[PDB]
Amino acid sequence: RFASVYAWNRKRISNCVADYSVLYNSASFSTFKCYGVSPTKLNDLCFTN
Amino acid sequence: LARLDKVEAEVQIDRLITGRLQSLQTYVTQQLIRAAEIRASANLAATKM
Repeated sequence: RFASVYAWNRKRISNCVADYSVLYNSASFSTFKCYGVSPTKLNDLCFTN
Repeated sequence: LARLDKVEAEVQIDRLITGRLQSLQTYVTQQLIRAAEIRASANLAATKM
């Protein structure tokens, strides 16, 4: 069960190694827009938080 | 170039190209004016010599 959008949930991800291909290349998503980041190069990038 | 792929990066890079290139034209233009004024002091010192 998800949050109501007026009470939208937030979670912090940190101190970990990602693989955004597991997300982006999955078939289930009907929308995966990215702003100021490419969905592909996202998997080569790294972030503070 | 690490964060956007080509088709999107082109939009951002061209803003840096034009901003830098206009900033380098301004330098060269003002050096041409300075050089033409030192040249006038060279042509003066050449005749004081």
